[PDB]
Amino acid sequence: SHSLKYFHTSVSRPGRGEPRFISVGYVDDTQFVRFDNDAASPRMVPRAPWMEQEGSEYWDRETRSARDTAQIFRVNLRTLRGYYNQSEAGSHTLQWMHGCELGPDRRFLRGYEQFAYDGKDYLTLNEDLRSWTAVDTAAQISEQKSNDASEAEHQRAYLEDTCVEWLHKYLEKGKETLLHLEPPKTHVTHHPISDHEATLRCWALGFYPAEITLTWQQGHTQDTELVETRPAGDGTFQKWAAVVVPSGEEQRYTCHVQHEGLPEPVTLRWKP
Amino acid sequence: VMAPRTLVL
Amino acid sequence: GVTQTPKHLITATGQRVTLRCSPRSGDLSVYWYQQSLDQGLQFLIQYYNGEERAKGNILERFSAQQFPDLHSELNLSSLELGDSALYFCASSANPGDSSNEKLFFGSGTQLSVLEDLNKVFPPEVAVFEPSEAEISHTQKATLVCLATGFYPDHVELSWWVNGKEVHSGVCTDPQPLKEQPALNDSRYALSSRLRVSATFWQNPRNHFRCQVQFYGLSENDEWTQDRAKPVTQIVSAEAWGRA
Amino acid sequence: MIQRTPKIQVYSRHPAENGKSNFLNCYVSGFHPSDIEVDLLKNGERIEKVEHSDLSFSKDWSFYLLYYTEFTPTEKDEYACRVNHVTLSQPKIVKWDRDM
Amino acid sequence: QLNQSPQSMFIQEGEDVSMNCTSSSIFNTWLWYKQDPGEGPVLLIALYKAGELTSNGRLTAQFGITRKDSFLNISASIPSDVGIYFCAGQPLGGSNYKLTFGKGTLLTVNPNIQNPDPAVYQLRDSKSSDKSVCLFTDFDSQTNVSQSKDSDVYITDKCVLDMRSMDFKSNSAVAWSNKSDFACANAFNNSIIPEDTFFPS
Repeated sequence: SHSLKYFHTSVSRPGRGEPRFISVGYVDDTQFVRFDNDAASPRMVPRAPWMEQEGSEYWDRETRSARDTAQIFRVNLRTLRGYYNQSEAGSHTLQWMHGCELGPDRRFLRGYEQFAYDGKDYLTLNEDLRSWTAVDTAAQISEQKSNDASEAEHQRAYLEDTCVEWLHKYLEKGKETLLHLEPPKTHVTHHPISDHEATLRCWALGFYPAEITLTWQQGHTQDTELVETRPAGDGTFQKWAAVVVPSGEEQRYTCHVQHEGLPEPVTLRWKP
Repeated sequence: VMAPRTLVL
Repeated sequence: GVTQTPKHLITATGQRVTLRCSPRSGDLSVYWYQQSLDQGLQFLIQYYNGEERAKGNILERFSAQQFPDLHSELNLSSLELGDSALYFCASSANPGDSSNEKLFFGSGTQLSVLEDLNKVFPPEVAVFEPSEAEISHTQKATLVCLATGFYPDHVELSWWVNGKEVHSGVCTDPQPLKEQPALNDSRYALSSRLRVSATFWQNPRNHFRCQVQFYGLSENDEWTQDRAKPVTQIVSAEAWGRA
Repeated sequence: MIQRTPKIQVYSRHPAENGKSNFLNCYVSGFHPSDIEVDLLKNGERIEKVEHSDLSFSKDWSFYLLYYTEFTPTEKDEYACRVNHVTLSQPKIVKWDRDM
Repeated sequence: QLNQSPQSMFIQEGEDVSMNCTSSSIFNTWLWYKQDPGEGPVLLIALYKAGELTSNGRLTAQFGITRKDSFLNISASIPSDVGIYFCAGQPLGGSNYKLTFGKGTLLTVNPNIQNPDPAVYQLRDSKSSDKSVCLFTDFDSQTNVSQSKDSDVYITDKCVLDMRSMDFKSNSAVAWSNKSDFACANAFNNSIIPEDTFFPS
């Protein structure tokens, strides 16, 4: 299962000037491209090394798609102002996300496409990819307009054929990086609180993909601290799970780690 | 590649 | 509405020309096309909310822009003979409309690229009285009008009966004739018929007037020649009834 | 309007080692709107060499950015990252702990 | 890229007509325009969904489940349907407001003529001169009149007028020259006319 996903953001800038259009492309958990119009030379650029040698024809197409979106979104921002009876005074945010997922057979599983205005759901392409639903009741005009002009058909074709054709082109392009599994380098650490208490921390570090599960047992559900999965900065990810353990009786707590790159799910305990 | 066409809301 | 200026334009080879378009109020998109003698609507350039959106093989010497007030300008220079065509402007993209992508055109700009501006000639209008052999046979009377020796075919023929324009019984030629067929920059001829009842023609209180509106040279245009300046002018030919 | 406060995390790329070069990361996520001020500090003083990632968002539309700087740690030096958003009364500052 | 068929159509008044349109790539919306000579193309029919058929008066267009074809039908032809019929489309995957045009289909409707009483008349000028015109008139729909066989001779194609009050339509061609060698009987000779054609003095 792989996914080609894209994140588009346009923010209106009263006083500052034209709005800010940012496009962020992802192959699974890897960012590979970006377009930012805040820059004076706005072009779709590589953000992964397996894109560093691609050719003008590609960058040209992608800059145009992004440029033409920025153009529409700039208008959409003034249209959305009218729907919501808003003024030229405030800065508002239009967000568009689209993506396709592969099945286990390497064939199209699902496709999604949505719009949001000011962080709240706006319009959504249905699971069938044949119509649009106004999630917000202000999105009702956009919904009739887009269903009546048969817009979904353009997206159904992208999500079902283009997105998938390309997801494979990219997956091959960076086989050595993307498909390679980096399993987490684990270790448990001991940080004493008081004479009575002590904190036992399980560390999952340098893992790709970002999907992981970290659990403490004796099942010990009752008050375990778990931090959000964070990026290391080099492409890999980090995660830790902590539990309040009574002094001396440390070994009574076991850490369970489950990641894709691991043949056997690893279980840990602290070594003094 | 990103979607070549968007929506005019 | 889609308003285009100038409606007509006659200029010399090498000279620059500028064409204006005012889109439909609310419409955010402007398209420029050029329709040649037989050729369909060959696309030139497209604008969206002041910015360029699409280019369709403009001659480099062709130039365009859309202003913040969504008006547009089509610059053509250095002008060449073959650039003679109808330049249409199209408007769309009002987000208010449900069917945004529906295109609306204006009544174009006719551009006549000529070598010598002294080849420009207004028409000679002449109305012909009905045959008394037709009046006896049919009991109807056909008036015939001719607009001859005009270059280019920038004309408009209209009939006027007793002061007001008529359309019933009227019949202008859809296309003009070349007076010198095997000749480039051949002057044109145009015929138009007006058929009335014998008893309408036979009344001398009835005034019939053929009227040709020629579109010619600008006032800023240089007229070196000794003959009259072939400007934009109405050339009429009248007739009264007779028993 | 959707107003969401950031989720701040100060950490290193590799396990901290006195004298051995590393990367100090201040990862801000779960926030709305886009507009955010992030600074990386060394013993109270702001770092000017600091770099960041491309503005992206999650399935909930909340944003995520990663402000990173190349740095060499000593036990004497202490670092922290200062974040300011519309949702914040006063800039939220959080210290870098090598064991967290 | 679109392809309109046939390039030109010559229909008799009252007859029905069909027009074809084809793309090389898959399309998603179809637009049908009429263009009256020298005027701007004007929208006739918009089609948005596959297999949909929509009409506007006697005009009727179809989407085509193929997503690569569209047809326009004019039900009963009236002579005013003369003009170019342009087919335009929204290519699937094309960015917003991208839409291709066809090169058009030329339609020619031939008016029905009721009482053909053929004749060639001579008309007098409002200035007392030899300079005058010849008028071929009141001829049927089948007379395919030919151009001037001479240098100094000029002949126009059939034009049809309607005296809608008296409800009478008539065909007519004008002929003129400068020569003394210019007579009514000699005017239309290359143009095949009937044996039963009126000629006064």
